[PDB]
Amino acid sequence: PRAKIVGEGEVKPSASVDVSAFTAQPIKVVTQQRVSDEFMWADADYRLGVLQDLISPALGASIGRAVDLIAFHGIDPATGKAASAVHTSLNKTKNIVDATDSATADLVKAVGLIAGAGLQVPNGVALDPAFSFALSTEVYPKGSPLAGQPMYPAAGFAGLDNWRGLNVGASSTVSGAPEMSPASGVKAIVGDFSRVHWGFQRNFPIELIEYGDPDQTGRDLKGHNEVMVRAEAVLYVAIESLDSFAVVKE
Amino acid sequence: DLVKAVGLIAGAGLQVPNGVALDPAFSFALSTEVYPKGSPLAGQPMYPAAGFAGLDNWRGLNVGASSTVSGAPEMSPASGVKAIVGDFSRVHWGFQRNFPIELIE
Amino acid sequence: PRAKIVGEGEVKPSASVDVSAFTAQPIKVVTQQRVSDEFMWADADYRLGVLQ
Amino acid sequence: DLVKAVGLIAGAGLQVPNGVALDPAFSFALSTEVYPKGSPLAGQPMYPAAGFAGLDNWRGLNVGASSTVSGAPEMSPASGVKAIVGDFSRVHWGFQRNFPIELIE
Repeated sequence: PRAKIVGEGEVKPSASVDVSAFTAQPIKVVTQQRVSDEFMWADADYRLGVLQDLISPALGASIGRAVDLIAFHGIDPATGKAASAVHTSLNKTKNIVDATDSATADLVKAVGLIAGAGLQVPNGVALDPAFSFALSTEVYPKGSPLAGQPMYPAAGFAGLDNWRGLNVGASSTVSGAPEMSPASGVKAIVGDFSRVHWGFQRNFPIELIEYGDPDQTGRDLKGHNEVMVRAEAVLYVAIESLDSFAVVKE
Repeated sequence: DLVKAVGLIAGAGLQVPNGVALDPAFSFALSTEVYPKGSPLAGQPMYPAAGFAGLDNWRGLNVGASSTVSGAPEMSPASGVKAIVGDFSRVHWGFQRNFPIELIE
Repeated sequence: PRAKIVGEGEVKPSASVDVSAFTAQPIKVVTQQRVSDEFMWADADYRLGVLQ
Repeated sequence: DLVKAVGLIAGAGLQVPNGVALDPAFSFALSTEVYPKGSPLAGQPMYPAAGFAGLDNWRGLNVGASSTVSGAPEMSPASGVKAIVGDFSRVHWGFQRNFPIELIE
């Protein structure tokens, strides 16, 4: 609020309070794979261990990717269009930084768009694997003093566990390379990730269906001798603001 | 630009200023500035002590970073002032009487 | 696989798997040396381990 | 300019320099660069500068900053001088008689 200069006789006025309430609706996500029994006996007696060692973590991760895809772009991962009843996503913000040849120089601008407004200094960085690789092996420019040497010594062609203060995680869910069709040219989102509240209201394990018609394509699961492997979860994504997030766009 | 500013004050004597005040953006740009080329350590952080956080003191001068030196929300057009340097021992201020939060019913 | 947002009463769809395979044929490799028996005697006479 | 200045006196291999007179507007013009970890003299001021506290010595030379060297409010168009480097053992100054403060009634 803004105070006002008042004389001995003048009137002491009032101000208005600015309040903004945000709401997030719970969304359930499903992931189904239609396997045949002829395969099921095969992985059993041929000894390959396909379901427990290969297929299950694919769905268990298919949820984790769904969360990020909701938080960053607000799309239903399957269709890859624009998910309804999600309203806002992390990408759609006013703070944009033009991608430069120097990654380290372009990230420090992104954190600048947040720390320069008066917000709490960012503590989280999420970047695409390509830009994540460019950041790790970013050797000093030519002509500079410590040229040729790596800006980060313990990189070694591997993603950084920690940056200059901030916590860094790298995944392909930032650009959404396979999910989205034109692929939003986002290299990295940077910000205070305490401004985003997310959670699993209901997280089920891996369900194995032997009956009925879960895919709803007519084909039943005992008329075609096929099993169903499904993974369902209930999650929510709320964002307190958007002026506390910067985006590096190509 | 800041050294130019202190140069204008120290140029005509008047004692070297001891106080600085910066706009948040200018403060960040100061905390993360790097030596310009044509110098050793070009590419290295000029103030490695503070990362992404405003300085406590700058080259013997006390610094403070608030959005008031620009007056971004209060002023209708943001005054061009980004930073102000001077001998803040001159400025005399004070609360003659301060009241706690009052509830009028 | 890609998850899918569904509502109360909305159809829960399915995805697929993209498998593949590779093959390798076993190859037989040999190498032979022709050593006269007159040489193996000198190999043990002058005690120069040429064959050992 | 400072290095070329000390190079002008110490260049012929004659007259070893000592003692440097600086101006407040020129003390800030100097970079606050510091030697890295790799080389010796690590964590030591590379130049007189102005940000460092209690710096009276630099590369074996004495350092003192005053507004007098520039010309101060004393001069009107300013002498333009920023720094003076040379063996100050060649200067013999002195007070032949120093009187205290006196009140003429």
